Amino acid sequence: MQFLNMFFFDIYPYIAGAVFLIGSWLRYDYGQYTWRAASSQMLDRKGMNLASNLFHIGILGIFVGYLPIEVKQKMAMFAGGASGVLCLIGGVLLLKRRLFSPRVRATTTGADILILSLLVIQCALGLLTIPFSAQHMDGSEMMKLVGWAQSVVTFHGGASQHLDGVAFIFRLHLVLGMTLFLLFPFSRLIHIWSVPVEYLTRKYQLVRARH
Amino acid sequence: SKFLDRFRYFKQKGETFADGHGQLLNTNRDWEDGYRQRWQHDKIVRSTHGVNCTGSCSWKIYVKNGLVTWETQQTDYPRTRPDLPNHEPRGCPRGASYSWYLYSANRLKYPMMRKRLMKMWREAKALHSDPVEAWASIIEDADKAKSFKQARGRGGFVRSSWQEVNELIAASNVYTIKNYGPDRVAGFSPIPAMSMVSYASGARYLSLIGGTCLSFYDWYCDLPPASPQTWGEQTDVPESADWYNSSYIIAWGSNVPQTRTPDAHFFTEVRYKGTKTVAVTPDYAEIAKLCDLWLAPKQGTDAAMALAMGHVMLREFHLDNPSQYFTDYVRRYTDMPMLVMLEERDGYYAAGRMLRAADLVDALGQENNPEWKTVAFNTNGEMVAPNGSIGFRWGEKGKWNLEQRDGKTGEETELQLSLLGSQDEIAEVGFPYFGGDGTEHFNKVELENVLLHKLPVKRLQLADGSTALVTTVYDLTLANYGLERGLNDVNCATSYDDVKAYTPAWAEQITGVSRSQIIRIAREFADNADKTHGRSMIIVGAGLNHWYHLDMNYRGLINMLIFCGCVGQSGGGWAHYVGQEKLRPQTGWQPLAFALDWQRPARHMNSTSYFYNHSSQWRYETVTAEELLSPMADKSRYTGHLIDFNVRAERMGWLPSAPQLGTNPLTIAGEAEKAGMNPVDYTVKSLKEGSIRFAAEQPENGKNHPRNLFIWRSNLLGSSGKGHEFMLKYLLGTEHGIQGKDLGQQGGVKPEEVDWQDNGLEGKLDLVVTLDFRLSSTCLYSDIILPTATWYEKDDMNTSDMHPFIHPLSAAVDPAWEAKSDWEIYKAIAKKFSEVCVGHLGKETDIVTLPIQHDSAAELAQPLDVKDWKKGECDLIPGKTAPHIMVVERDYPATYERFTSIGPLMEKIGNGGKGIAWNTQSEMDLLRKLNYTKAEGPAKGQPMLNTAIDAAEMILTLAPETNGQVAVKAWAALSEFTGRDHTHLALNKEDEKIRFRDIQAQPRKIISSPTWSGLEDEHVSYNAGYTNVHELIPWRTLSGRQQLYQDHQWMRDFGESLLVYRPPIDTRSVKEVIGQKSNGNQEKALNFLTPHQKWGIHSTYSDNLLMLTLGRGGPVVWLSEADAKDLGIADNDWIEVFNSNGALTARAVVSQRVPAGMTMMYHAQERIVNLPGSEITQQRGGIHNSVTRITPKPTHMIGGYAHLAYGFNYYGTVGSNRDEFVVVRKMKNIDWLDGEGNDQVQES
Amino acid sequence: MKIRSQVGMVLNLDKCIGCHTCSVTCKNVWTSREGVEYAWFNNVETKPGQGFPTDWENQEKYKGGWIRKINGKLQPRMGNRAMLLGKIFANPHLPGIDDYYEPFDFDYQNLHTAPEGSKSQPIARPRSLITGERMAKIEKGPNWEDDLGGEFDKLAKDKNFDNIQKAMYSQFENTFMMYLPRLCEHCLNPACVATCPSGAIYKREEDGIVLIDQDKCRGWRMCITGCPYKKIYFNWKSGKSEKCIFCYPRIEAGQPTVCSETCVGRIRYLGVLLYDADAIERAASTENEKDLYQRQLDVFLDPNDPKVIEQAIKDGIPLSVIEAAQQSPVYKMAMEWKLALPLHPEYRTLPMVWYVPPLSPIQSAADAGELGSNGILPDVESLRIPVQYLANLLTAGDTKPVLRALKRMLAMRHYKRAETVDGKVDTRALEEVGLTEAQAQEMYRYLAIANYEDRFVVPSSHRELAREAFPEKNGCGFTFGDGCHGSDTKFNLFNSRRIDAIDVTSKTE
Ligand SMILES: Nc1nc2c(c(=O)[nH]1)N[C@@H](/C(S)=C(/S)[C@H](O)COP(=O)(O)OP(=O)(O)OC[C@H]1O[C@@H](n3cnc4c(=O)[nH]c(N)nc43)[C@H](O)[C@@H]1O)C=N2
Ligand code: SF4
Ligand code: SF4
Ligand code: SF4
Ligand code: F3S
Ligand SMILES: [Mo+6]
Repeated sequence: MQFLNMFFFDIYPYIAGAVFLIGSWLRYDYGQYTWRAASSQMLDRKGMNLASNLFHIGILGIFVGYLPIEVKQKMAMFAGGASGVLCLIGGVLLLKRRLFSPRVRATTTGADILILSLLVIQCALGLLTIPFSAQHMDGSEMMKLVGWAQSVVTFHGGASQHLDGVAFIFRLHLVLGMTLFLLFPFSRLIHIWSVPVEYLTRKYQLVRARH
Repeated sequence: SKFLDRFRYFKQKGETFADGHGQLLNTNRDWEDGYRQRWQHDKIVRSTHGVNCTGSCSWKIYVKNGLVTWETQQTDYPRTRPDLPNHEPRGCPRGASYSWYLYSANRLKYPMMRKRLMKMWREAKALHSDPVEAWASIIEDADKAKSFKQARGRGGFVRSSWQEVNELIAASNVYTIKNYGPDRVAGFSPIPAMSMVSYASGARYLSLIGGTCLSFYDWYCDLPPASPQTWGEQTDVPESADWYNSSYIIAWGSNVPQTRTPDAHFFTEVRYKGTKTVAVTPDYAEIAKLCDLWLAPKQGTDAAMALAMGHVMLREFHLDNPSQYFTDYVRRYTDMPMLVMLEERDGYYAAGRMLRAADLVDALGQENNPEWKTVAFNTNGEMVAPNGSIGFRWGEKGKWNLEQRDGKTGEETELQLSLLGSQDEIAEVGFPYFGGDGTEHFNKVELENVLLHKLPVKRLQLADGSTALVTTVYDLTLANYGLERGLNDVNCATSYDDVKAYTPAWAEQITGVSRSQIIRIAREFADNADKTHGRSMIIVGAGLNHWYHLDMNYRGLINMLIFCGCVGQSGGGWAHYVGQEKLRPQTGWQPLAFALDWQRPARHMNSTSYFYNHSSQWRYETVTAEELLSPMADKSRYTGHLIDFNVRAERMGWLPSAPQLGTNPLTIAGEAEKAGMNPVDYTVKSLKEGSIRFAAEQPENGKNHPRNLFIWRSNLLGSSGKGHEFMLKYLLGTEHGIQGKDLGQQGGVKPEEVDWQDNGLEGKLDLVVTLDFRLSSTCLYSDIILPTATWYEKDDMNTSDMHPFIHPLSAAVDPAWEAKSDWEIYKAIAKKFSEVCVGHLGKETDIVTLPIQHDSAAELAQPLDVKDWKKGECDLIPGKTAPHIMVVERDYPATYERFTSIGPLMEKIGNGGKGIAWNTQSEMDLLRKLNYTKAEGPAKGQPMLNTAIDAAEMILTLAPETNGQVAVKAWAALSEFTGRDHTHLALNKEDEKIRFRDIQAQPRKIISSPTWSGLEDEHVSYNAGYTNVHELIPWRTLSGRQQLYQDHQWMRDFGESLLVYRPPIDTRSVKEVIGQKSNGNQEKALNFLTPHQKWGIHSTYSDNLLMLTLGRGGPVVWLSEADAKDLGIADNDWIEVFNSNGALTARAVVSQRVPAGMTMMYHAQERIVNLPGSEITQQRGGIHNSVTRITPKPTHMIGGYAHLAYGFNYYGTVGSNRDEFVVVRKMKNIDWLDGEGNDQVQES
Repeated sequence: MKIRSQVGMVLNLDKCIGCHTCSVTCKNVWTSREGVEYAWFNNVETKPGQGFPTDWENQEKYKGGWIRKINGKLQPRMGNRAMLLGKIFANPHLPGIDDYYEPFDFDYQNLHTAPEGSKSQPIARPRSLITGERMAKIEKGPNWEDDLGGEFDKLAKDKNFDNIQKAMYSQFENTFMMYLPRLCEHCLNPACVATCPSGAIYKREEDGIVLIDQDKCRGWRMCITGCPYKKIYFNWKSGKSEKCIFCYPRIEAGQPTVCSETCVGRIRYLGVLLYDADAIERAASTENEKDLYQRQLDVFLDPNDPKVIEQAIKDGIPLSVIEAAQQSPVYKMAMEWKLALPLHPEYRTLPMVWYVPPLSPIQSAADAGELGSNGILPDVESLRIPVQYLANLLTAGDTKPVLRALKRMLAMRHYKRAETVDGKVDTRALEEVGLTEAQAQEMYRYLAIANYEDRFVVPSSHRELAREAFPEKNGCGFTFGDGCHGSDTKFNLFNSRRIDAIDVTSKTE
């Protein structure tokens, strides 16, 4: 148990992180043509408007989230609760479409099923943690998780110690979430890197000189 | 690093522009190479398309990655004069999609054979070492034979091998030729112009072994019998560039932008030169989009409009205010001044045969062929036999010309046109009128079956002491048109508003075209022609020529052009465009294709009579010859089934036969030797006695039906085959969808020349072999499919009526998979046949019948009437009152050596065609150097014919069109006949010699040739009839001039001596089946038209995904909105169309541009893609020709009579089809019959 | 003032025979890949009709093109930068594949492999190229309305019948149809470029061809909506958008585009047009949409004016391009003769592919008619295609420029007939429309005779300028995968070097 503990929270997070960063750079430099959102909307419009917006607006609200610590827990439980519900609905709807909408299912790749399934699971887990963090309204649970995360990103050994005695569900959520980073550069998730921010301040017409 | 570049974010931001609306960036663009490397290719190869479209467009075949990937038009054709647009780029949508075939899912890769046939073949070979005897064991066993014939079109194709199919083909050919006769083996392939050597491959093999070569021009109904009738010429027209020299054009029943795509620009551009264009189509067709005026006459009634227009012209430009140009023109180039003898009827006279020199006392000083020379009056009142009549063609020289001279004194004379003003009296002559007959679907105008007209006549004293009345064709013509001439004729028009025989008011009722429109355009047209000296033209097509009365539609248009002197002038004339019939280097290609270099003659056959007979469509005939007879004809002198007329035509030497005789023609010689007489005489004696009979008399006795059929460059069983279900039943022996009963079941009158049997012989064909590159409908019903090379995988040549360029087909790569060129396929069949036949056939003697040929001296057969020798009306004189009886020696074992070498007859006899001959020894010597010669064997020393190139080079070196040297000798030969010099037409090109490799580098223009009647010049475009008019070379007609009057007995008795309106015939194919199998939805009768489609060329390209994606995705039928709404049909619904002949299924295209009353299923969408099961036959839906049936016309069987004498594709019955009617209805159950459980049900 | 050049195109609709050859040749070369098999860079439509995609001209439904706000500023109809970004998760106006047609194929192999003893003749049924499933029936295609295929009330939904009492055209005698072939307009103010969040779409400086960078495109599929001509097609398989690329690989050496050289009707004209990029926004934002046409002509520049020549040279335009511009057929038809007109100038994109309206058979009248000002030839008033229809299509509803073009065409005809038939000079019709004999004879040269060298006057894009053609000539094409193509920084993770480059630097300076 202690061995698995150090692996998943001291070692693995760095494997997934190394694969995530160098995988993105390598696929960006050698896979430009493969770097797309892979929209499937045209093949089947039904319900995409609602589904996709629920999922994206939901998951994005959660990430903007990821004033004392216990206040943050309250906000995160109701704000993150709602967003997670919108997100889970969207995700489930997007998965039902991918698996059963003839045109979408026939032109889908495996990674699209896998990555979307793991996200729906990751979202379901996230919601399931709510009742567990509810038993520690003093934000004690949240504190441990934050401690771990900070230790990991600052490259401070012993990160898993911060997780001493935290609800098991938070363990899974962390493992699945890191796994998503590991699988990131090899799935459609790369579209996230490309969020078109510069567009808001760009001149309308673009002209490329002789090069 | 593309990632590191993202840091030069702002460093790549150059100048802004448009006040901050734009930004110029200095960023990488290497990615653009992406599309660059797609465009790049290995090479471009020149090739064209071997499909019947008349396009003849040279393309650039792109090979990339060692594969054919796409194509684009070549633009390097030799440029036309500066004042004419050039031809580039040509091409069309169909052509642009050919590349798709090469590796598509429907490409034929290996030779295939029906499983059942293969199983019995391999089991038979195990018991019969000799393949011939192996085939015998199969074919002579009723159950075995049936087990594979009934499998036709029912799956089971298995992969075979060239060695296996070649042996079976040869074994089968040998067995058939040996036990029944060579003429029991046959092949069908059309339009040799699209792929000369490819056609020649099978025709040459079949000719050597004595098999029959089936025709196509008449079979497809592209042959306008009116042409041979008027000019004694199969078909000769001006090139598309010439349309640009016209200042007034009428597109009549010709969908130019759709069916002449590559040439359309000449039509759209000439409009910018001031040329007015008029479209005449019942529907708002694509061609209307390009014109200034759109006239929409009721389909099938066009002749009426033509007549009324001719009426106005004669009235205004010939009578009221005579045109100097028009008058002189008809005076010198028509038979108008020619004298016609009047026959005595009861109370009135009838127009009889034309007066001949032989009829007069001194025979007008005509010693040679006096009964074959027409007579006219000069302006001084003296009677004269003018130069040019077909009588001067043979038996003398120097007088067969259109010089206005006295045929006796060679002095200059001036023929007079009208007798009015010098007649001895006025006689009433009756003219036939059919404008009052017809079905309920067309308007009629009641008058009299016979219209009496007052004609000026003169009494003459005949050589036999009798007396008779005569009148000119001119006078007869004006009467027929209803022009009042002062004799106060109650049946002539008092004005254009007078409803009389052929007035604008009259045609308004019949056609529905406003009389004032008919007048305006007739006037404008004629006026333009007067101002430009004949630069008015009429583009015409299958829109008019596929009707049963095509001759009336055509002679109506032809008269308009003649009356205005347009034929023979650049910018004017009869522009007939249907199939790609003009194979320019003719006389160079014929000897190759029919082995005329080794044996003479071959076995040509007119296909319409052939199929009408063997697919037994006559057994269901509904049209009687009697109901087509002139009201002034002796009803009792024309009894019998339409097929009876054919049989009589055959035994009289008018039309060819196939099979020819009811006894194996290879055994006649052996019987003649025993009898102690030479084979010919023994045959004539046997025929007289009846010991040997014409096969036509007993087509079902088991020995007079073809047994082996080769099909290539044809989709006969899914495109051209009218009476599809009949072919499936009688020729193939498979299930069929015929809906009606035959003569026997209805207890009708059985023919009087052919045996009858209640149960017709089915599955006559023992072996059907098809060559193709895609699995067509024909392939699907074949026994053996031979994979042939696409047009981008073989060498050949192509020419068209549209332009004067000769260019090639070239292999971009070797045939994919196991495919082989048609040339190599037949070369290998010949090689195998040569060894398999050993011990069965050696140096045989064959008796071959050859009908009297037009352009040969024998054309002067029966001068004044029709004499049937079987009726004892005359003796049986082969070559005059019967067909020639020729002796042909065949060296079967040497078939292959002969096939691959140019025979000795070119050197021993010479070459020629169209009535002229010349020496071609130097050409042969040149060929020995170009093709190399045989080391040894039977053909030792003869030029070789190993490759397609050798063959192509043979054609180019021999033809006058492609060899200036030959061109001068050819014009020299013709100069003998006319007495005028014509060598000046090719002298300035005598050194020109077109080589195959040169045309691969650039298409080349051909040399003016006597084979045609227009010139290949740099100052005047090619215009048909230009030579007749400018070189004074006669038209090969009785009179020598353009014949308006057809005096042959049959033409007169069938009411067509002069043109007349004839309403669509009733096929009686609907009222017998309508309602007999209700599915609950309303059914309605509609006219079934089949103009040619936009998403294919016939059936070719029809399966091409590009064409299917740009079209409606499969077989469809166009219906008017009114008709569709009446029937409850919505756009794209599954509908069923059927009649007595069969049924087809398709989806509807509801449209406003289709007039109520007519439906259009564009020609050839065939039977292999997207077709559900029929609710009427319980079988796969049929095709457009599942609802048609052949109905021959007697006037197209006339032979042994000058211009009306036989010729391969020159004359013969035609496959008309536009008069057909059908029942239409929305389908209910949509069952696919495939076990997929994916069927549908259409509601309400 | 900044001069730039582009090879524009003019299609003479009067000569179009509606054959689709242009569509087939483009398809074979550029879009036969899975993912774009339904896309037709070049497509021809029969009018009246709604087209491909269905009703593409309805900008209220599809939201394509630009709009001019009250403040006078330009904004994509899709919405401003933020509004557009807000629709990124699911483009609410995106056309579905059904709006195009579901690409299909047929099971030809069933004709080959059908088992022995089948109860009925085998046949090849349709199959979806998207799902691979059996299709019970083909219900649509890219050219489904071809030649008035469909009930009038259906085809008349044509956006161009707006403001027209169309009832009369449902009558058989008044029937009419024309053809509208079309590709990407390669606009001067493309809406696509302005509606792509990633800046993947750009207009090339040297020849004005608008391309979608296949590397940079991220598949946000907003551009598709942005294009009011619906000429950008989503490659459903690659996840990126593709569009007509004006055959730049060919144009770059001076060749015609495939659809131009393969046009059977000989209706397409290619010629350089010099324009002032600095005037683009000013012109596309003119208040009245009926002024966009003229505003654009004003943006084009006279190639023979030495003032323009010198400005062009100073601005980098190659000499050969200037030369070509001075003998440009597109310029003669758009600027001098006024025969060519833009397609839907009201979208405010400043389209560079123009059209000559078509003539048509005279309409139905009481009688055979009377000789008009043009004799036996038609007067512009007698043409059957309602001129108002052509105007909605080419001039924002203004019939004046359309009548002028149609009249001049007829005028030319009248003059040429006088010459070639009556052998007389007669400039009455020409003077009536304001053309001189010289202009008429030249119009005739380019329109009627139309020699290959006069239809296409394409100059080189000069790929040697500001680049290094020598090492490219020596090494382009060896696609072994050096992984160094596409970037300016030489550093690369795979420690490699460019095949078509010189890395051993000269030490002798
Ligand atoms: N794209 C394409 N091109 C091809 C072919 C093809 O299969 N596809 N095939 C070749 C061959 S072999 C032939 S025989 C011709 O194309 C036939 O074309 P054509 O335009 O003469 O006949 P069609 O029978 O189509 O008739 C033309 C139009 O005339 C109208 N029409 C039909 N019936 C009539 C009638 O009775 N009277 C009058 N005045 N018009 C009538 C109709 O609009 C039709 O399209 C030729 N090139
Ligand atoms: S199919 Fe015929 S018309 Fe079409 S491109 Fe080929 S040769 Fe030309
Ligand atoms: S027509 Fe072409 S350049 Fe213009 S907006 Fe559309 S895709 Fe962009
Ligand atoms: S190729 Fe030319 S004539 Fe044919 S449809 Fe295309 S633009 Fe029109
Ligand atoms: S919006 Fe831009 S990201 Fe691609 S799909 Fe269109 S070019
Ligand atoms: Mo034909």
